[PDB]
Amino acid sequence: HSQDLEVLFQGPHMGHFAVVKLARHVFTGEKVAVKVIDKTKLDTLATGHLFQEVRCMKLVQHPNIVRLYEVIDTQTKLYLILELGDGGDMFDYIMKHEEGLNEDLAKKYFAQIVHAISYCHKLHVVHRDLKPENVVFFEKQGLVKLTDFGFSLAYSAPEILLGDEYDAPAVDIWSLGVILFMLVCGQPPFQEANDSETLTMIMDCKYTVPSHVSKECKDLITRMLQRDPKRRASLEEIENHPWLQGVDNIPLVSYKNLSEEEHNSIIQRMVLGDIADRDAIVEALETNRYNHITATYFLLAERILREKQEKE
Amino acid sequence: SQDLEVLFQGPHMGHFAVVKLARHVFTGEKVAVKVIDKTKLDTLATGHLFQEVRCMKLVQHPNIVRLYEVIDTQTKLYLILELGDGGDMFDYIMKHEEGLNEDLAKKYFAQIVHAISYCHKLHVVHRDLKPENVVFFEKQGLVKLTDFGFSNKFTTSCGSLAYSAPEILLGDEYDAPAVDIWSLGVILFMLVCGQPPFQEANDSETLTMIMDCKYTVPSHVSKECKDLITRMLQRDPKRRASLEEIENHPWLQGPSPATKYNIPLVSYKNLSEEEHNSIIQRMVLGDIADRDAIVEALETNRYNHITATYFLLAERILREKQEKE
Repeated sequence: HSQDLEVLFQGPHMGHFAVVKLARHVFTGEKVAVKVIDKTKLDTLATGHLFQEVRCMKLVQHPNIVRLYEVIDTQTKLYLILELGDGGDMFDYIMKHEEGLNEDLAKKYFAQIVHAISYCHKLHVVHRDLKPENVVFFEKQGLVKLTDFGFSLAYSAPEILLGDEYDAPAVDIWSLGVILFMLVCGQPPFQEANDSETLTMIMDCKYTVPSHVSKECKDLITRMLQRDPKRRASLEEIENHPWLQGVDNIPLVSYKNLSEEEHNSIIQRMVLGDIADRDAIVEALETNRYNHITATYFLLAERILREKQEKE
Repeated sequence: SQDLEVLFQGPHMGHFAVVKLARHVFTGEKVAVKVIDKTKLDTLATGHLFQEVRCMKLVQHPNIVRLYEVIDTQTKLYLILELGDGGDMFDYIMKHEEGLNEDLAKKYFAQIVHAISYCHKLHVVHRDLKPENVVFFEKQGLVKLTDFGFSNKFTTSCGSLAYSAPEILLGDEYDAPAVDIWSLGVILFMLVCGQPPFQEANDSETLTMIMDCKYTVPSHVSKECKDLITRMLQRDPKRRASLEEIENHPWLQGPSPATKYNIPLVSYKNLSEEEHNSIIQRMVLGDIADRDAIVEALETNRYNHITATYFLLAERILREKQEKE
């Protein structure tokens, strides 16, 4: 009765699926993905934080971010109906290029990645698990898109390995730097035999850039992969870096403000939606945290300004 | 209540594939879902279809699409089915503007008739046999039958006119098996000519050609195949050929020995009085039909979800008893 997705997706005739409409028994292009998350392997404190984190995602809308169409809750499991790509992930593509992509082609992929996270960070959305495996091809459209937002050692910023309190936007900037490296060398920037030996390198932040990599692009990598989260680069620097120039709007939250009746409506709709206790919402917004509340606030803020500009 | 409704009928989008992905690319682990609309259906249609679809779950044959699950809801009915890679047969035949080579027709046709042979012995008729309902599992070498004509339909009349028997165009009572036979003859004809045997500009004159049963076979088709076709395409259903004859026509024989595998025991093993009664009692308890209903259907020798559910439950009893042997 209430385990119908369960018998479809987990039954004996067989967690990421494609649902594709058939025509005379062959695939068409009407398709969505479905991701199945195992609630059981998680606590009710953690399972409560997962559902708020993914509900928030339905509000993200960007060409280079994979849309979350629905979340369907179950006792035992959670189902995400997602946009479905065409040519696999960006990690297998790099495996097909053992010494790197040509820089002009790299630029085209990385600009899209950076444009995506740059949009996220202006809306207080933050990926936390940024890997080439989470960059996905939409080949028929000529796009890459980020998927599988957060909530394995190479991609982790070295502060994450220390366990100390993090500034979440800077960890994405690091994970951005590991991605640039892998595009232009076809190898991860920190890889030794022992998982332990590796860890030292990442803490040290000692990597070699191959000689064929241009002077500009070498500089961009050192601006994102520095041992200290405070010295890394904000996105306006990366977005406008020389290396990315030439490669061809921006979120309204960045340069316009809410009216006070507009601001109050959001916080009212947020509490009525059981997003959080109003006190927590204002601590969050004032602390300027990077979590599903601020994100919810700022995505909803953007939908009102977008409507206000349309009327004009 | 509506979780499936949102998956398949949601804004992001009835026959779908559900396919396992691995690093965001398709695999071969896949099933299919056919969605059936129960609205615009009375209560007795909705009741039977639920048992027909329910009894198709018991059919097992290499040449029939497996019906793994049924999932009933208020509006829609969801059939979890076996998914092919290959397309259907009509698109295959259409690619062959002058028919398939006769020894390839033979390979496909022999498979189709083993499917219909297994069905008719277990008192299952297709009622909608046409090359669109023959699917390719070309990774496994074979074709399987699908979309059995269930109570939703009883493909529309403008389209299915070509494939329809004269007696179901005239509209009177009929032997349902003989209708599948007529449909076998039309398929064989398409396999070896890439054209349907009755087709005209007006769909009113096609109707006449079917009633009079006039068609012409290209010269290159052998005399035996030609003969098989005329034994399945008679206007009188009493004149057509039962599956023993068809399945043993020289065109498909050629004298190798026959495998007992994939043949229903119900056709040669007999049942005891206590077992016969044990089925009907399980059927009455399972609320499939009145005991009168069941005894009447078996006495009249009908082909529907009662007699079929009877010979399927029977075959299980025969298969387990044979296992003990």
